[PDB]
Amino acid sequence: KEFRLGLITPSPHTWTKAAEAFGAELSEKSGGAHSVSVFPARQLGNEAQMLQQLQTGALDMAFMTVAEVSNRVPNMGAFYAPYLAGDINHAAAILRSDTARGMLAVLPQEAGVVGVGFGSAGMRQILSRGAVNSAADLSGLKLRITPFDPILDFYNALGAAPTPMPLPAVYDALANGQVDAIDMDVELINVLKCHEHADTILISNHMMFPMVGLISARVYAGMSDADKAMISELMAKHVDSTLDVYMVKEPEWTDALTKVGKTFKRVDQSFFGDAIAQWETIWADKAPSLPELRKTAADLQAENLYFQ
Repeated sequence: KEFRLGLITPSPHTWTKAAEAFGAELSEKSGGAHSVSVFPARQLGNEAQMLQQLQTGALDMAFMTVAEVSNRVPNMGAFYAPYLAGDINHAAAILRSDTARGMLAVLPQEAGVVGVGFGSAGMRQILSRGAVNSAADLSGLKLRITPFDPILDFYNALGAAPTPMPLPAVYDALANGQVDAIDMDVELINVLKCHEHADTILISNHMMFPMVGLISARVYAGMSDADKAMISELMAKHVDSTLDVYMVKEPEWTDALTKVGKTFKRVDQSFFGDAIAQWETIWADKAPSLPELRKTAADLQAENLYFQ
């Protein structure tokens, strides 16, 4: 079968490369019985549209933000608790935990997809066209976000003016004033060159940003038993591989952003004042897994079960 696999990420992105590597390996492991055609850069629609077509089976596969999935399955919001992870290595360990993996079980019924495992992109950061010396400087700033509620709620609690906007429009929106600031990770600040029009780069690491490898449940049900196992395991391997890329490259992309001539500052959780507490109150009855995920995260850190 010729499967199609969609992403919203551009061609140089880690996820796109992982999807291509997955496709090549599936072709080889299947002896040419199967192939994967990869459609990056939103070619097949926006992420919400892609999820709709995974649900029907019109689209076979995707490497999708957990952000979009959280619009369909609000318990996925638990991953976005601010400062749940202290860094990308902690995040990867959280995403590999039994607690995290258990949360995948609801996806066939709740979203019509099989989630094979988690990957990620980078931690979230803030770029602004103006000076930012305290959280108060974010007030009223039109601030680009990924279109999902956890991040909307965070910026609403901060008093910014969050504005959902897909990746391709962001560079231009900064260049032309449709936004004053953006929420984005270091890989894409580099790749999309969004630092060019910004004044200040804040390395806040305020939220993680998981990815999930999805197979349409309808399509999965049509696979042979051997292929269900082989394809899901192979996809899981490639999704997991992304965690190791970010573990290595996150500080490298971050250091690259000290060489673009802008004001560069690191901040920590205290910078955000009461916004984190407000987020917790919003999400307490939306994402029932949060207390267990917080416990898992705390235990991984206390036991030093990752590189730090």
